[PDB]
Amino acid sequence: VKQDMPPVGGYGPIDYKRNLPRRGLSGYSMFAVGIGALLFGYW
Amino acid sequence: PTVKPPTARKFIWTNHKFNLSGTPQQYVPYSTTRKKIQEWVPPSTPYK
Amino acid sequence: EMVRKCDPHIGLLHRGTEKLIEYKTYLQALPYFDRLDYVSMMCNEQAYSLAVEKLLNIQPPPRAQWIRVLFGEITRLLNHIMAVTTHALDIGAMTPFFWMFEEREKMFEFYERVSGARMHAAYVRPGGVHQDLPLGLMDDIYEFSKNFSLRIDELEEMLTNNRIWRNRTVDIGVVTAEDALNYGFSGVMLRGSGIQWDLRKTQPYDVYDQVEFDVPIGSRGDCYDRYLCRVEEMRQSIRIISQCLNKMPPGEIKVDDAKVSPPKRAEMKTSMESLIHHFKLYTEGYQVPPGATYTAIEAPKGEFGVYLVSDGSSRPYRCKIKAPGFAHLAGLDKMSKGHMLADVVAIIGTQDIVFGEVDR
Amino acid sequence: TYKYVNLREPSMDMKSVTDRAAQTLLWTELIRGLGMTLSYLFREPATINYPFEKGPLSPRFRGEHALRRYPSGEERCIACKLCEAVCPAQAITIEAEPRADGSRRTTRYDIDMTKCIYCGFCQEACPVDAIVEGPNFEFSTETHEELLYNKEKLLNNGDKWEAEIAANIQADYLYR
Amino acid sequence: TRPTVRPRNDVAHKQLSAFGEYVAEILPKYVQQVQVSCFSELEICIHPDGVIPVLTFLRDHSNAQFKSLADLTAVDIPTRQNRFEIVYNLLSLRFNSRIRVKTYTDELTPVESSVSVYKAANWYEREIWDMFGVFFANHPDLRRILTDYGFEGHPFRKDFPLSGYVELRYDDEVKRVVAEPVELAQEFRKFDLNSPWEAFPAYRQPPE
Amino acid sequence: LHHAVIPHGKGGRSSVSGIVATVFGATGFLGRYLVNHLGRMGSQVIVPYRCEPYDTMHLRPMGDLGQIIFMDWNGRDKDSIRRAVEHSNVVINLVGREWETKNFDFEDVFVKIPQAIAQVSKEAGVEKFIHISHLNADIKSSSKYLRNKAVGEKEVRETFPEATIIKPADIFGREDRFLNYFANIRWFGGVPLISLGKKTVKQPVYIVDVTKGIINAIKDPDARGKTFAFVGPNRYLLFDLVQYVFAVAHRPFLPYPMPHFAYRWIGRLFEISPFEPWTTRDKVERIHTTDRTLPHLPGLEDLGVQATPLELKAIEVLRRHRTYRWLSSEIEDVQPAKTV
Amino acid sequence: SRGEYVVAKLDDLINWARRSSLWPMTFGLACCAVEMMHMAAPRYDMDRFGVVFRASPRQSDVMIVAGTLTNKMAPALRKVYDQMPEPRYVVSMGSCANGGGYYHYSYSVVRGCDRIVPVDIYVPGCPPTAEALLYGILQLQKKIKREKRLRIWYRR
Amino acid sequence: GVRTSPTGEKVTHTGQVYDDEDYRRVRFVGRQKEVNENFAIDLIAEQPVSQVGSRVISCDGGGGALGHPRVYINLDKETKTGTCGYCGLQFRQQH
Amino acid sequence: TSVKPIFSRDMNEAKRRVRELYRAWYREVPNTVHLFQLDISVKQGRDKVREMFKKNAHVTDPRVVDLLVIKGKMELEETINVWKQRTHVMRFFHETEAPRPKDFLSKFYVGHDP
Amino acid sequence: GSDRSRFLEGKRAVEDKNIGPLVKTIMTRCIQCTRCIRFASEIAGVDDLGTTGRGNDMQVGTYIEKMFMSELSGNIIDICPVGALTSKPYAFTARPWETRKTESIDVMDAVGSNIVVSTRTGEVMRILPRMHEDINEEWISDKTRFAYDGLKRQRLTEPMVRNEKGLLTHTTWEDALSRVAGMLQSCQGNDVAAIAGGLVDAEALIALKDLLNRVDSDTLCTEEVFPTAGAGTDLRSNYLLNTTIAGVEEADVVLLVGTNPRFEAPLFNARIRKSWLHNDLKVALIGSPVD
Amino acid sequence: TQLITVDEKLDITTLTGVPEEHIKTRKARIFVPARNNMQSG
Ligand SMILES: NC(=O)C1=CN([C@@H]2O[C@H](COP(=O)(O)OP(=O)(O)OC[C@H]3O[C@@H](n4cnc5c(N)ncnc54)[C@H](OP(=O)(O)O)[C@@H]3O)[C@@H](O)[C@H]2O)C=CC1
Ligand code: SF4
Ligand code: SF4
Ligand code: SF4
Ligand code: SF4
Ligand code: SF4
Ligand SMILES: [K+]
Ligand SMILES: [Zn+2]
Repeated sequence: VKQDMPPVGGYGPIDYKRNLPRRGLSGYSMFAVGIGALLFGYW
Repeated sequence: PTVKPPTARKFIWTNHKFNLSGTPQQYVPYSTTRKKIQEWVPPSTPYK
Repeated sequence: EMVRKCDPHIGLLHRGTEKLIEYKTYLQALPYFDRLDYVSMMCNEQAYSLAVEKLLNIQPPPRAQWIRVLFGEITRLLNHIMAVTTHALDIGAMTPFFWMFEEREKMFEFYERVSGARMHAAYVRPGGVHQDLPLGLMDDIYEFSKNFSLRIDELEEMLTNNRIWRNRTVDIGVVTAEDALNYGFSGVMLRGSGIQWDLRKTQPYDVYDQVEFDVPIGSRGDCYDRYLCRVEEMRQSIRIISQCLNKMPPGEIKVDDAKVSPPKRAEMKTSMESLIHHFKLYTEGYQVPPGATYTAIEAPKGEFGVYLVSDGSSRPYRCKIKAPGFAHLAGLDKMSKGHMLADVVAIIGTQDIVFGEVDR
Repeated sequence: TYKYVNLREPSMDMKSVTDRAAQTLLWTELIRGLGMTLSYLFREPATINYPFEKGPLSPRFRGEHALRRYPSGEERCIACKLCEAVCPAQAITIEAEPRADGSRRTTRYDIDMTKCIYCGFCQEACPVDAIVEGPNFEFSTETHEELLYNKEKLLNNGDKWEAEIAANIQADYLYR
Repeated sequence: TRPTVRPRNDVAHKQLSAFGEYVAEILPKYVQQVQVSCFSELEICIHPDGVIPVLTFLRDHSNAQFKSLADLTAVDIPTRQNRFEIVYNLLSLRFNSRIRVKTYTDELTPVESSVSVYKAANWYEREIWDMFGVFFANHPDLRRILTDYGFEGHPFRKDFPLSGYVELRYDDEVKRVVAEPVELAQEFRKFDLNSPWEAFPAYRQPPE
Repeated sequence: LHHAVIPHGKGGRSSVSGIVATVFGATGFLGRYLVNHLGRMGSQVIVPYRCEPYDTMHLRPMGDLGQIIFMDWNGRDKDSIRRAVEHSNVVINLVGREWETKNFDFEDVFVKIPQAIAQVSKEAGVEKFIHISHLNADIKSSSKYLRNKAVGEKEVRETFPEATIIKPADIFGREDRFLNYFANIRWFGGVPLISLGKKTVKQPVYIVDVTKGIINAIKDPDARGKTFAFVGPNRYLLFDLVQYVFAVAHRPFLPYPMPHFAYRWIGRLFEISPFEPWTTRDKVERIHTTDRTLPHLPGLEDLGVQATPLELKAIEVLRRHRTYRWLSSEIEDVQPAKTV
Repeated sequence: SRGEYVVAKLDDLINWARRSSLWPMTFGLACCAVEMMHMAAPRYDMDRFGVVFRASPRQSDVMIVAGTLTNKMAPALRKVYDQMPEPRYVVSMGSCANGGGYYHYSYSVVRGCDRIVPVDIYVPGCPPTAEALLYGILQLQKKIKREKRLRIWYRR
Repeated sequence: GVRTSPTGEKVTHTGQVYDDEDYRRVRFVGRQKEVNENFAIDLIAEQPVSQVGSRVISCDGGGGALGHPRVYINLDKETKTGTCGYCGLQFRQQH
Repeated sequence: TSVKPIFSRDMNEAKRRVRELYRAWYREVPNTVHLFQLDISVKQGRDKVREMFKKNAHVTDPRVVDLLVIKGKMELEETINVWKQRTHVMRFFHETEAPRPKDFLSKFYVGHDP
Repeated sequence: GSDRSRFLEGKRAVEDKNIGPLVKTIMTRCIQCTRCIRFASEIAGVDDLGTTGRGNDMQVGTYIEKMFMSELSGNIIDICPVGALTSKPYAFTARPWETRKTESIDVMDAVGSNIVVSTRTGEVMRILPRMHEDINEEWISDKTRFAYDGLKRQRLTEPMVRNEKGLLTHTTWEDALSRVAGMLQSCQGNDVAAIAGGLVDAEALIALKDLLNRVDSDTLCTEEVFPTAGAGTDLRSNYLLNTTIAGVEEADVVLLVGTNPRFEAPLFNARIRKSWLHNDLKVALIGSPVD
Repeated sequence: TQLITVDEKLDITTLTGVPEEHIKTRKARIFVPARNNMQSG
């Protein structure tokens, strides 16, 4: 018989979790970049 | 349909028409049944 | 702008559905349910089908049960896309509206391929489903579900960590648990308030006791926890869809009683009993044994129940429709005590209301 | 079997307190949201160019009604009224009589396309595949009574769209 | 009877029978009948003076804890002298259970409102005023909820026709949406569909 | 009497009233309410329109499905009139203009077109033809409107012997040019009149009474060949009429007389653009023309139509012109205008 | 003549400006509001046709009655229609807005919004597809394109 | 084979035509009366009578499940052909 | 014959409630003509209130007239609050409806309804 | 029964019979239950239907080109549990779920047969019997069953008055009733009279009797000459069927004088035949020797 | 006491919302429906 069936080994893995991959610099590096921009502008 | 043409029938339209609404070629609804009550036509000779 | 009293006048979409159900057969009463919760069509079909099958003392085949659960979870993705995106539209972020309606468009294409109409399918019928899955539909459901996780991830990237979104949802519409139960809230309106209750776990139906998923529970009863519960229900719906694609059984798609389900057209046009049954089903309808039931399922808004009263004939004597949105919109009067006009809109958003089933 | 959304206590070391304060003063997540919006800016949009490109459909699709004919010219409707008995909107109105060669054929076969709910019960109740719900859906009218189809308009829809309806039924009928 | 016939739950049938005996003998002042159907659902058919003493019991007794008012329903059966039948569907989240509490009224007898037990009923019995004309005494804001504002009649009563008595149209003379008596371009066709043969011998009634 | 035109129903919207009406000029002020009152009985109403079809949109909800048939026509085309009136059992003419144009003057609109409509209705066998003249129609009149309308009335009579000719005096309604003419002259300087407008006497008639009279003349076989004069129940002067108009509208009233010397020249001062003229010299000659009293012609009460006074409907007409500071007022505010 | 050419090109100008700048108002009623939102979705995208939502009736052109018009919201539909400037148009979406629909014999359903508002385009379906609603909008644009306002004004 | 009334109006395959004095022709004024010019009673007359050598012939209309239900037709009458009740294809026994 | 009342123990308290409802409508009618900016007089609205009260002047059952007082106060709650509009107030004036034939001869002339 | 099939063979096909213009006969559907034969032998008294053949080739019919025409020849359409004997005038027009039932009385004979006029959308589709144990037990005559379609021909829909050419023209009710009442006011006594037809209800009969008594006219007549000499119409007992229709079931000698009750009142004849068969009734007839 | 004694007739004609024309000028018919003689059921 011919019917809409999944394949033999089953379908592949399907991700379903939260994936927010934590990009960006840290806090101290951003404060250092900002204060360096302040000091260059002031000079 | 250049590869699998549709099956030719004697009644399928040779000329495809677009949406004719808004034009005088549009659809107009009407009853397709005949008259139900046949009225008595009085005799055209006088009754004298 | 501090709101003192809300009076929601409804009945602007009351069409008298459940009096029109009294004068039509069961198969003719089935497409009313697609039009109650008009973003949760096959869930209402599944609730009415479980009600009629409960009164008929029959059950679907296994494949039709797994089809019902698979398309009920696709329906849950539809309803929570609608909920989250219109809630963000009403607060002001009109962008993931357009981002997620492409995915919702593709699930409407799944409905169009399985039943022929994109929204109101008349597909989940008492006795199983109407028509078997077309070939290659499950492969495209897999191709959708494999990629839908990133769509939920970028929605959650836009709104969950956002401080403007947290300013509009966190102290807004707090519902205590005893006032959630005592107002008849159900589903996420309970689960945002921290109540451990879900009808797919506690009162399990067709094959939801055979799938594995987690039930998201909030902690503060506000709009933000109900938002996170809806997003996590989309996650767990993708989980159930993966489990239903992997565990789909072969077999038939209607119950093999031809005094309930219509016979196939290849054997209606050959057999005499099948032609008589086709005739008497599509003209009179199946006689349901007399009696009343309250069949409640977990629609994506909450407990959707049909209180169905049959009187032995082939038409319902009475069909009361319990919608979640009715009790939720009753609770809107308490939830808007101590907020403003820019928060009552967010409370109308967090109570996922579709006014067809609220109004009948 | 259950999980707690929003039950994370934030860390209280100087590293994470400084990270949250730089998030407050330098707006990390707002730039994250702008980055995701800019990421959708540089994509090929999903807008098909209607009316030159058409949205995808299936051979199960339920659009405009049409009465079919046998491959002999004889129309398939033999006046059995299952389609108006199953019609949940009562959009179908049928009246019949034996015609001149004694055949059970209709005289009135009306489908109100403003009552019709396009649910395809009439095509699945029809025992001879006479009424079908075809593939046309771009049949909008400027007038209300142009959507009150009589038998002649349904037969013209059949004779118009039969070259497509026959192929949709040919691709679909094994599922029925 | 394995593939098609629904599998009977005998454990829940026995448990609902025991709990129905329990409720029937705790409250003999109001409980008239107690019945369990084939698909194992419990009905406590009571007296309409016992709306509050039953529903406060089931909401507060430690073996009942029917905390959630799922569905409040009226059913019109005109062959009875108390034609309207008020139905309370209750959910106990503690005991994972559902019960039904049924009672009666006619057009004129007021049923006691249950907003002091379940605030969830605050709209539902309001709907039962709007649809059935059943008055609910000591209701906070009792008025219509689903019909039009000047609507005369109670629609879901079975002596009320399917189409109403008035219909609307916009009238350009008075520049106003007016109500005329209803006229249909096509009559709602009545389908006499009752088969003349007894479908279920188990539900046969004894003759006169 | 054919079986499809036999009256059925309870006279509601979706019934068969047995009236097939070709209403010429139904896109105007009178034809609006005429098609309103005909289509609520369930009458086949043929509307021949000249203008844009968008200006006929408000005629579409006025009846059941298939009860209004819109069709083009030209004023100088007997073929279009034969294409329209050939199926009707009543033809009501309402073609008129307060002003003459480049294409159509008063002789075209009043003499040529209604005579052509009545000739085509005669040679196609139409039973009832109703013509709407004006009460002050006179060959010796000082205005071109009334002269051409009396000539056209004479020609409609002499080419249709059973023509029901109806004489309204001054029709007022929500979209009139009688009370809205009086109310929209406030920022021009103080409502100019001849001899303060107290030498001319009027009795205006309400448009629902006019419509009820026309339709009760449709349903009366005894109105064939008659000539009706639809007048109001009370006769006013013009000055206290304009008093009452500005007093219902709660407007300042500072009149001044304006004699012959330049008030015929404000005509050619105020049609200098090809738009609708706000006022014209024919309108000047007709505002200051008194309504004649014809006791021999029957009126509204001889058709069983109760003539509604102005003190019941002037608030309904003139609430549109109150600014805001006296919008929410009452009908018991204005002392009524004195009759004569 | 010359003036016929002038008023013909001015009619083509104003018909172009009104068909390529239709601003529908945000007005849904029922299930058809979902498919009207899908006609706004990024697949079909009303906004490329000049078709963009304006929330107030004062600042909008076409009123798409999308859903079921009950007896309780018939005067609300009419006052929304009245508070539209002219030219205003109506597109009827779905069977309940066309002719009563699936709730046709109901006590509380206005059987078609053509009883209440003058309707220009009837879009059939339950619901019509968003492709069919976009078809109805493009047919409304074709109806605006062949209007003859200033040609009839110059010929009257 | 559509034929036209003396009023100038086409006649349907049912036979419906409005009379000359009927006002309901005014719905076709400036528009068209849509009829279908492929009459079924004339297209079934063009089908040949099928000669079989059997006594009882089975008909499903062709296509199997794409036709009508399969019915059995007796051909004992040598005078009259056995017309199928669904499709109108008439059969004759050749003896 | 022992039934349960609604508010009134007998006909006197019932007539008291009808009388208080008539007092309330008579006070309400000028505001109804004002804020709805209707096109009728105040006396015409008071005549319609009189007709709607005299319509039900035949009932000797206390529960029925209690329910009529309850429904009238619901009408009054929908009138004082602007929940009704100009259309719902003017539905009491059957204006667009033609006057039905009352005598036998014209009912015989126009239709079959007795 | 069951819900599916096992018959994987070829079905029989039975030649269709011609038994009249009233009964459409499609004998493939006949399940051979022999209600034809028992009705034609025991109630209709025809003895002309039967079962030819043997086995699965057995056929209910007449065996020859014979036309089954009795006065009750349509009631075989009722009792046939299948669609083998259908009603040929009713045939193909309607369908019983969309029909509206109206319980009415026959007027074709003076038996007073209880019928159902079953209509559909304001048009009389057919006439079924009703059960009544004292009149028509569950039968009707063929005239009763098949004369519904003369009710939609030759009808008087509009009032007609003579014009100046002496021809009937269509008129209103005002003009017609005025031109009747003008001549009605100029009569008194025997100047005006009335003939009552065969189908006129007692409402219209006492209507016209009161209207002619306002003119003081005693002369109101019927088409059927009942003799007035003697008691006349004073005592009811000398113009009724005084026993009952059901009283034939208690009689043992029936003397029929000057009548043909087979065609004058057919179900009274059916009751006489049922008493003839079951109670051994002894029937005599004074008249012409009719069947 | 908590009960009254209504000696009058049970009549709810003012409460049903039915217009007067469809109260007094109609004729309800109370009948066991006759057996469809097409069927012995
Ligand atoms: N105060 C009043 O209103 C009074 C009016 N009358 C008469 O009653 C009738 C109706 O009056 P009213 O509705 O107020 O006037 P309108 O000017 O408002 O209406 C005239 C109607 O006729 C059409 N029409 C006008 N001129 C022509 C033309 N040259 N060719 C073709 N159609 C034309 C108009 O359509 P379009 O848009 O195409 O021009 C419109 O439908 C007129 O005959 C008028 O003289 C009599 C007494 C008083
Ligand atoms: S699709 Fe449904 S509503 Fe439409 S005609 Fe067919 S059965 Fe009726
Ligand atoms: S369309 Fe089909 S179901 Fe309907 S009457 Fe014709 S043959 Fe029967
Ligand atoms: S026409 Fe149908 S699908 Fe569309 S909005 Fe109406 S009820 Fe919903
Ligand atoms: S009654 Fe019908 S089934 Fe019985 S023998 Fe006669 S034809 Fe055959
Ligand atoms: S309806 Fe009855 S007699 Fe007719 S074909 Fe079917 S089973 Fe046979
Ligand atoms: K039979
Ligand atoms: Zn065949």
